[PDB]
Amino acid sequence: AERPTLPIPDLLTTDARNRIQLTIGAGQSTFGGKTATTWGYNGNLLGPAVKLQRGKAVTVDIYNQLTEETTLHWHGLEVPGEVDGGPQGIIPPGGKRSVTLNVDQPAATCWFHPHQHGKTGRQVAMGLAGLVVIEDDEILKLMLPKQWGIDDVPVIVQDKKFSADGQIDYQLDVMTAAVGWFGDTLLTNGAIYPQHAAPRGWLRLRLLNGCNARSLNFATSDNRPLYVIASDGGLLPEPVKVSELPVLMGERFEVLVEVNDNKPFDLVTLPVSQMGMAIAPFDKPHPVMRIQPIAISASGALPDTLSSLPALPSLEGLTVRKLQLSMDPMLDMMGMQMLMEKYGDQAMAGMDHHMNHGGKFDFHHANKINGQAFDMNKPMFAAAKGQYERWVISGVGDMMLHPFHIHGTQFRILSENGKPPAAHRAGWKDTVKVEGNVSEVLVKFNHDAPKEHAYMAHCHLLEHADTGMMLGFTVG
Ligand SMILES: [Cu+2]
Ligand SMILES: [Cu+2]
Ligand SMILES: [Cu+2]
Ligand SMILES: [Cu+2]
Ligand SMILES: [O-]
Repeated sequence: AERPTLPIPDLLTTDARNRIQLTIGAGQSTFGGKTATTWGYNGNLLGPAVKLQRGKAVTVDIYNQLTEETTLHWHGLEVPGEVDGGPQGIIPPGGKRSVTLNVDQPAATCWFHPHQHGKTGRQVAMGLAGLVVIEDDEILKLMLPKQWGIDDVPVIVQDKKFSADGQIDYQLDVMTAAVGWFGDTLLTNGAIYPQHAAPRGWLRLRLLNGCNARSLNFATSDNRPLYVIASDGGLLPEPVKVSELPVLMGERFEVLVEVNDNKPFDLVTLPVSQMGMAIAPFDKPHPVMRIQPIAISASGALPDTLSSLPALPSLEGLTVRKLQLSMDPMLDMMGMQMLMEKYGDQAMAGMDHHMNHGGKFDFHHANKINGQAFDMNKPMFAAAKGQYERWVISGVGDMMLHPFHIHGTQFRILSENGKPPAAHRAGWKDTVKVEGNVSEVLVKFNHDAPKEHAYMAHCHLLEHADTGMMLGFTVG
């Protein structure tokens, strides 16, 4: 059998009333010939790409046709807390919520997904994620590849595992609370190892790591380079040529790759040094999708310059906030034990050389920031509006991977886990690596968030956030 074609999310724009309609619902999908109940936006699985324009307002009508509560968060969008869709943004089952997004940030690929309190991992694992394509005047002048689904394609990469009956096998338990939910099956826009037919010249890939817990590292099967043009929050100042591209959970990068006649190649993910993530088939390079060259010329350019990246300011005088991430030692030890018992030494490949005691020892609140498991009723602090702050985020005390994400902003990384950031990570980011060390970011919030609709800051290893590694904060 031939490989399925890469599914392409519909690129959705507003109607005459200026509205975009999103319906959240359950249906069936097929994986390896076996049906599974899945959830999607405007469909059975995953979701559309919502197209937004800087300086224009759109209204999104969100219909929850699930039988449980959910929320819809716009990861990477700089919007007020009231429309941010964090855990306080509840949409009742069978209900509708509408939000107006006043887009005011540069062109970027953002995304959206649920933020249901303590259930975000499950709801994403079930299928809910969509994309946001923000454009502005600046990006269109660059004449990058721009034909959606032809030479400009989104690539949402996710793992799942399935039970013998074919259903998605999700659990939030002591093991996954420590190391995350991960699986053995890799999906690319929902499909297993699809092919994408691309014209000769430049191919633009908008890469999203949509895994709950698995970090990825993209490369090509024949070692042709990737030219990074954009990060979470938009364009880099100029392209950055890489041979491999690590992507943390929830991160986006846009890359250009050359397509030449008669030479198909795969986009692959390389084994990572993260606990549990190098179990077969992920102990070796793993194909993500096959690029099939078409002998028709592609019109897109890779310009020498993309955008202007403003200078980092002086750091003296700016508020410094400490965010200490932590995991309960016993539940970290127990989750790791369970992982080692199940998979053996392979669960640490590539790394460096039973009774009820009550609610105090519950793994559901074992993960914390500044000694507190997330309390939705108590924002931990009030950040300044329109002022640069230096946020210092520490994972000293455990060796788990914490891609730390801050709502309401695109920031600049000053130190990523104890080193200056790589060039392609030095632009606009909404995620920073924290793993047994300390990161520092320079952040500014341009919009208000009240106690009732607070911004979140949390680990994007979703099972950590669901078991307490999140805080709320207000702005204004
Ligand atoms: Cu997110
Ligand atoms: Cu977010
Ligand atoms: Cu974490
Ligand atoms: Cu979030
Ligand atoms: O998030």
